[PDB]
This record gives sequence, structure tokens and C-alpha cells, in this order.
Amino acid sequence: GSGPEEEFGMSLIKHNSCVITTENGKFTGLGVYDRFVVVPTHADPGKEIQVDGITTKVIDSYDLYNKNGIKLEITVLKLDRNEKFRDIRRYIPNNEDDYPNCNLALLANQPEPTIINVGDVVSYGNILLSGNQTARMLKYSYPTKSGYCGGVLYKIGQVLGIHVGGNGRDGFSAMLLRSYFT
Ligand SMILES: *[C@@H](O)[C@@H]1CCC(=O)N(C)CCCC[C@H](NC(=O)c2cc(C)on2)C(=O)N[C@@H](Cc2ccc(F)cc2)C(=O)N1
Repeated sequence: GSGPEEEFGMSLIKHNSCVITTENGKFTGLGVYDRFVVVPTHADPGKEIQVDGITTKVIDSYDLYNKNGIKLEITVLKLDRNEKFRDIRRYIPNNEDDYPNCNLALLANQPEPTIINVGDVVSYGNILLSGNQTARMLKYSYPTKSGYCGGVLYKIGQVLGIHVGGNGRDGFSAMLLRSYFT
């Protein structure tokens, strides 16, 4: 793609993504609004992180859980930094759904901002991700790689999830829902 789906993704990368460095490596971070960023929980961000290489204090953080206490693999961080992210909450769905023809927007661990077409996405339920129960997964059939974590799953005008894992054949994102941020 070089048309609208790719273009919406590149704009999303430029305005609402960042590279988050923790002790566990580099992750694509999604800026949701103001100083709030999401990252995969397994990034294990501490009291300080790097945001695009800049040491940055985390004012607060919290992990998300489903109704039975199962991790969603999303962590919300509020960052001590001057820059504010453009508010993309209106692009986040209200409800779980399936989505045809999705892309992933990748920044961390890539030589340049990268957009991948992962194809059709389904709401898959709970999985075991490195042995740990994880809820509200979105599944796609694409051979994702180790550096894709935090990558933003999207369609035009829809910010759907963040990449959390895979097995070489299937890829999984944590679902983003508007109520998490509102
Ligand atoms: C990013 O940090 C990384 C992305 C890896 C990836 O996309 N890929 C193909 C590498 C293989 C990783 C092996 C794990 N996969 C699974 O467990 C799995 C389950 C199913 C149904 O399909 N695959 C995996 O993805 N692990 C992630 C780290 C993690 C650790 C603990 C958790 F609770 C959650 C995630 C991972 O390596 N993601």
C-alpha cells in the first residue's frame, strides 16, 4: 500500500508513536492522548523509561485486567514530559469486534517506520502467552517477529490494538477499547 490505509498508519506513527526502552528492550509505544502512553505489560516499565532515547520519569502506571482478573497485557503510563500526544481516543472502538484487512504500524526495532498488512483480524478470547493467561486477544494470520511488540494494529480511522506476541504463523494484539481511557 501507498494509499489511504498506509497513509493513515504513517500519520499515526508520526503523531502517536514512540520507542519505549525498558530493561526488557525496545517497544513501540502508542500515545493515546496528552502524556498517556500504552505499552505491552511484559515490557515491565519501571519508574524511569526512555522515550525515543530520552530518560523520562513515569508519573504513574497501571496494568489492565479483565472481569476475572486476567491480564489484558496493556499497561498505561503517564509520562513526565512536556510534549502532549494528539488525542486519538475517538478512533478506539467501544466494543470487541472482528476487522477485515488490518495493518500493523511498527517503529521500535525497525530501520524506519514500517507498515505491514496482517490481513483479517478476529476477536479470539483468552490465550496462553509464554505460559501466562492473557485476555481480550485479537488474532491475525501473519508471521510476526520478535521486534514487533507494541506495534499498533489499525485500519483507516480505527486504532484497534497493540501487538503482544505470536508463534510464527499467528500474531496477537491486546484489544484497545475506548472505556479504558475515558
Ligand atoms: C514481543 O515482545 C514479542 C513478539 C514475538 C512474536 O511476535 N513472535 C512470533 C515471537 C515468538 C514469541 C513466543 C510467545 N508466543 C506465544 O506464547 C504464543 C501463544 C500463542 C497462542 O501463540 N504464540 C510470545 O509471543 N511471547 C511474548 C512475551 C510475553 C511474555 C509473557 C506474557 F505474559 C505475555 C507476553 C513475546 O515474546 N512477544
